Amino acid sequence: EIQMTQTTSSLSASLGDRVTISCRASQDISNYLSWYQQKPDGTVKLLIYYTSRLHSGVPSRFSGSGSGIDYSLTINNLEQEDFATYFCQQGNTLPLTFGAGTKLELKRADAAPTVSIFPPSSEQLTSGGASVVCFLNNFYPKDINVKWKIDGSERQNGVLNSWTDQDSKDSTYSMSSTLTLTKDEYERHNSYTCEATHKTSTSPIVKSFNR
Amino acid sequence: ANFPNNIQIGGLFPNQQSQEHAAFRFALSQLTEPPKLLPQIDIVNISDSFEMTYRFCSQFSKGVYAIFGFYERRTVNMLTSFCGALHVCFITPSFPVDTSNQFVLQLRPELQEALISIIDHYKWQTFVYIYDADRGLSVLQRVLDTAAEKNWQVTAVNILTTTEEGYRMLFQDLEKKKERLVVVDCESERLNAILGQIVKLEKNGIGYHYILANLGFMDIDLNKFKESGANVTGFQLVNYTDTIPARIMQQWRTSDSRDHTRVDWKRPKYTSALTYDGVKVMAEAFQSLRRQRIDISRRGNAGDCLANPAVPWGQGIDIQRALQQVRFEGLTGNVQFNEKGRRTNYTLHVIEMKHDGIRKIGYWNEDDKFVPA
Amino acid sequence: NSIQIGGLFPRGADQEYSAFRVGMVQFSTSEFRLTPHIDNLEVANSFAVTNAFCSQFSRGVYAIFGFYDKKSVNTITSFCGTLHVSFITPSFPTDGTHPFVIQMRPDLKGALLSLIEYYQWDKFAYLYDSDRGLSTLQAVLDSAAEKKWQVTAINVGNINNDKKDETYRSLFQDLELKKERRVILDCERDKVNDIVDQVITIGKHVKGYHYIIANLGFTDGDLLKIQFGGANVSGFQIVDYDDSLVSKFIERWSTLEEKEYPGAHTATIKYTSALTYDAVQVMTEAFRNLRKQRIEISRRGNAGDCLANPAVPWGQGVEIERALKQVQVEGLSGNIKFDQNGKRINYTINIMELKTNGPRKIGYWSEVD
Amino acid sequence: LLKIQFGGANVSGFQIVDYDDSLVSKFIERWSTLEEKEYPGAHTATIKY
Amino acid sequence: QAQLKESGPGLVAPSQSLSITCTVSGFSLTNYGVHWVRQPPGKGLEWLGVIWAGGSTNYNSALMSRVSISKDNSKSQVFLKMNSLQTDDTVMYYCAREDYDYDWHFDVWGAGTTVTVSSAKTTPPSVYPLAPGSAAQTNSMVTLGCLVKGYFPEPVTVTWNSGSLSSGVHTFPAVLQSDLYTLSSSVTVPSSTWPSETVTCNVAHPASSTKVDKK
Ligand SMILES: *[C@@H]1O[C@H](CO)[C@@H](O[C@@H]2O[C@H](CO)[C@@H](O)[C@H](O)[C@H]2NC(C)=O)[C@H](O)[C@H]1NC(C)=O
Ligand SMILES: *[C@@H]1O[C@H](CO)[C@@H](O[C@@H]2O[C@H](CO)[C@@H](O)[C@H](O)[C@H]2NC(C)=O)[C@H](O)[C@H]1NC(C)=O
Ligand SMILES: *[C@@H]1O[C@H](CO)[C@@H](O[C@@H]2O[C@H](CO)[C@@H](O)[C@H](O)[C@H]2NC(C)=O)[C@H](O)[C@H]1NC(C)=O
Ligand SMILES: *[C@@H]1O[C@H](CO)[C@@H](O)[C@H](O)[C@H]1NC(C)=O
Ligand SMILES: *[C@@H]1O[C@H](CO)[C@@H](O)[C@H](O)[C@H]1NC(C)=O
Ligand SMILES: *[C@@H]1O[C@H](CO)[C@@H](O)[C@H](O)[C@H]1NC(C)=O
Repeated sequence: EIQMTQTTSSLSASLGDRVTISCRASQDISNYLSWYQQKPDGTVKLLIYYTSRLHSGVPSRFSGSGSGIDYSLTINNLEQEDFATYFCQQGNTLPLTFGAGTKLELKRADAAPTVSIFPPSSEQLTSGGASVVCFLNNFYPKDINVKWKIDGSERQNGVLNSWTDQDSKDSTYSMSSTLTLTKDEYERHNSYTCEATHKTSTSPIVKSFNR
Repeated sequence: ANFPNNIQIGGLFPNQQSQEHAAFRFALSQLTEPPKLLPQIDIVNISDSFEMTYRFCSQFSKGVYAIFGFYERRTVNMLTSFCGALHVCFITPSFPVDTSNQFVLQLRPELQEALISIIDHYKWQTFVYIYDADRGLSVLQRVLDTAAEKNWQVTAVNILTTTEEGYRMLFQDLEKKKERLVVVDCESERLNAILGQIVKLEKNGIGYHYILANLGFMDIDLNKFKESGANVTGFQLVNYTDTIPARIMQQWRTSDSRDHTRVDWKRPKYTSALTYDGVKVMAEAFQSLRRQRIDISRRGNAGDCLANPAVPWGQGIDIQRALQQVRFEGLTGNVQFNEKGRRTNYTLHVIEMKHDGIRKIGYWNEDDKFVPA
Repeated sequence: NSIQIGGLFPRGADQEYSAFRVGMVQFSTSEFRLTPHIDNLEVANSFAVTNAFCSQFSRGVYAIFGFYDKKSVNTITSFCGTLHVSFITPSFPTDGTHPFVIQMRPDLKGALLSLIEYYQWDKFAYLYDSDRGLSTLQAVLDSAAEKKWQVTAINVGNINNDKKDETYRSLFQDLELKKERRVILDCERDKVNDIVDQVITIGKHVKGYHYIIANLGFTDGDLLKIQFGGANVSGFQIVDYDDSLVSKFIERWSTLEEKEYPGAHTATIKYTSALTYDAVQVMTEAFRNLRKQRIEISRRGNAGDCLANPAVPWGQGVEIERALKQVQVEGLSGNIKFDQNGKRINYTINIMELKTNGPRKIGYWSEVD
Repeated sequence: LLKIQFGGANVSGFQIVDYDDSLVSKFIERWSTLEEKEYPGAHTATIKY
Repeated sequence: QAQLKESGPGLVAPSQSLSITCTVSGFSLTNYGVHWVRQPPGKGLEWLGVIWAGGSTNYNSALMSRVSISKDNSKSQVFLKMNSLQTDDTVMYYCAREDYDYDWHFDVWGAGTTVTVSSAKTTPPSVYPLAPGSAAQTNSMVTLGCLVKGYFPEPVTVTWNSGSLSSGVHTFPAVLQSDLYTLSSSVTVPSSTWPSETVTCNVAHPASSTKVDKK
């Protein structure tokens, strides 16, 4: 069927910048597309209808344009309430396929990731497991890499990474890495290290812990 | 290079071989002073608005500056709109409509007020107005307004929607009273068939008074009215023996004996005289544009007819003011346009015919409305 | 299946487009989905009509909905008869048998002649407007020539809005020369209100007079100002509010938000909006009959230019008109059935008269009866 | 009075401000030219009693 | 204004039924149509089906024999039934209204509820503390954490002292491992408040309704 797509997956912008969000289709949609905003809570509100008009209730800072298969939405000046995800939906032929959608992000200073390593608890070690934690908070941008080392040996099994969204106060990011192993596997090693690679420094910030 | 010598003139014509073709070509043949008007004519049906629109857009894309043609009831308002949009002047000898604009130059003068003057001269109360379905909508309007004002009894009769037994029944209704007053308003090519229907029924002729609302009363085939009681009064535009019109007559007689021309003569038409006078209007307008040293440039690199939005050809107001200020004495008498593009400051003669009596009652104008003789 | 159609709505038609939206939401089906390309352009300027027509043809549509003025009836009929594209319209009926023109408004002249022959008149005035052609005027003149009537026919549309106070006074002073008691008003929803207001201003609505509002939307004008006067007023209605489907539509119509739908928070509805709401149902039923007959007419948006020479037709559109003549449904105008030309047959028009408590139906009118 | 002028019923009444006087005309010539925002109910050709 | 919210069971077994109840408000569902659409994690949002205001209903071409729709216009609610659920049905579901503004547009949509289709059993979580280890006051703000491991199904509500501590709270999302939920919550308190003030994390698992307090 008709497949919609968007090249930009994550966009960065500041307060007051004219942000452009593009959208492409598999064929001619005859400008029968709508642009809708969805906040991080889950509430989805429509923003622009029929690719050129603005619905009653939306601000006049947004606008739309485009032709053929290429459409675009343009915001004149972003606000605090404009931090959401914009999605394009075409309704030419059933079944209607909606776009992938992009995620706008606030631009700030590229801060180094504050890394902190935590070993397993005594009750967890008595339970038979060991989950070494590595928390990297207050980082910018969201692009970062994590590496685990067990006495110098890099291990990729049992590592789980969980990222957080951009905070509404400092415009930063947080990430948590968990290395889960057995008790005999944790007792067989002495030093465990977690290395964080960011764009702020070419050398990865390492945090190690011995036994 | 203030003005090119070849000015493209688009043309719209309903037929292939008629008298108006030869009149138009002879009117372009007299052009010796620059610029020369190059004709680009199109033989098109004048009832289908698709073909009229396509020929209009083709002549506009080819690069003409003024279009001379004809129209019909199915094209009264479309050619007014396409000319009010692109600011392109259109000159026509066809039937004048009520609502128009400054870009439609209607060569044929108005007729309804002279009809009101003739009926006020004879002081009628009850009469039958037979109207053409193709043009009798603006004259019938003013006649019914005057009838409502002056307490008349008009019986309006259509031509197209009424069958021949309908004609039988309406004249059977007419033959029940003393005086029989009939005004007929239709074109002469229809009026020939209508009078051919009538002359098999007006064999008595006593009490039959007719007014044929037409500028071509001498062009009407009156040979069917021999030994008839028809007391017909009509209107005349062209006096073919008046000095400047008979000079034009002698000129096209001398052109009809030296080289060759198209389709023949001895039965004239007032539409051909309007064609000649309109081409003389266009010639005097381009000569006035030449002697005022106003250039007419072009950007016609296959110019689009339909766009969004409209692109007004900004030079058209100069051609419109040049065509508006044309004033002469041509084959239809005085030629002069008003501020709207209609005929004013002219003269229409009134001729009564009864028992081979070609009598002139008087004439009609606008300031001194109607005078007898 | 995605069916693309075109739309030509005039600038200022809010209630018609609102009823069009109500019809688009109400008459959606599973077999297909309409996609109208709406153009809000002028209706009298034929250049804009030709532009909107060629823009709808450039998108490659199967049908075109929209109004047409009396100055643009020939442009629509010629452009739709050459390219063989069906045109659905709630405007006035044409004079002739034009193919590919399906019309929603029924005839009015036959019902008016039946109403005059019921009231047994012999001398009256006919104040008309020249914005829907001159068909009714020619009909009443051809019937007055046969039935020996005294018709004082006067046009009123040529009077400007800047000096329409002394001209109307001179008009109704000229209408007292023959002591006229009977006036037929043939005007649209705007000029009827102005003529009624000038009649009330000059004081000609006492008992002894008689008026006929010659339209289909008799209750679309204001009737509260000529209700307590004493002059009885007749007229013609196409939307019977006593029906169950009409009542169920009004119960969902008057509760609509005025900001969301312009001109919708009223107890009544104009006749053009009801014919639009029925025409959406007619087009949906015809496309559903094509979905049920297994006829594939599918193409793309490559129909080309509207000014092709020679403009070759596509034959699958010839079935589409033959589709539309097969529609026989029940809508707000009652029964909807068509002829081979495109006119409406087997319909019902209520003859309304205005009483003290309000309007009241005294009978119905059809064409077989 | 524009709504019961073209009716036909003959209407009489009493007026205290004669607009044909010189002082009344000189007051109306300074009255109708007043700003409506500066003076409410002043931009009329007549005046209440 | 117009609002809508979808609700469901949260966790369901494989090849079972799934009834989603969507409550909308601010308008009337007797004159507009309804559409139901799903949203998978990391994939594109796909339309599931629609039902008209008159009574007609259609679905998508992939799973038309698995989706059904009904409506209650008195309570302005929509009931979407989905049977034959597979293991890839751990996604969100939302409902919306339809309108015509020269294009078929989805005017007011819903928040959407998450559904995880799995045959795993429900169990209470396990709360473990996470301190910095060393008591070296490097700054005035010290961070603590609570790890909720071994929960079924997602999600749980993790708060700090029944919502009294809200300064620097960084709750991270949960992950799945061996059909077990693992979540971590982080708080940032002052250096002088700890251990002078009791910081207790409360975890409420609504799948088993287990309330665990960890001081
Ligand atoms: C010019 O075009 C018009 C418009 O189609 C033609 O007039 C129609 O001809 C058909 C012939 O079957 C008649 O049935 C219609 O009644 C005519 N009138 C209309 C549609 O208004 C006309 O014949 C064409 N003339 C030429 C010379 O091609
Ligand atoms: C109106 O009609 C007259 C008819 O006599 C036209 O003829 C002009 O008449 C005036 C004075 O009689 C002459 O000076 C002109 O030379 C005549 N010809 C032209 C071409 O103007 C004339 O069209 C009109 N007269 C006026 C004064 O406008
Ligand atoms: C309604 O208007 C008509 C036209 O003026 C009138 O109808 C007359 O009513 C009387 C009483 O029933 C009849 O005897 C006449 O035959 C009617 N027709 C005429 C005079 O043409 C009357 O003025 C109004 N009222 C009614 C009740 O008809
Ligand atoms: C022609 O009509 C006029 C006007 O009615 C009349 O005076 C005249 O006598 C008629 N002609 C003849 C020859 O009777
Ligand atoms: C019309 O021509 C005739 C023939 O020469 C002439 O006697 C008559 O005076 C002319 N009339 C006018 C008004 O020129
Ligand atoms: C008119 O429609 C009604 C309603 O179905 C039907 O019963 C009747 O037979 C129809 N009459 C004609 C002449 O088609």
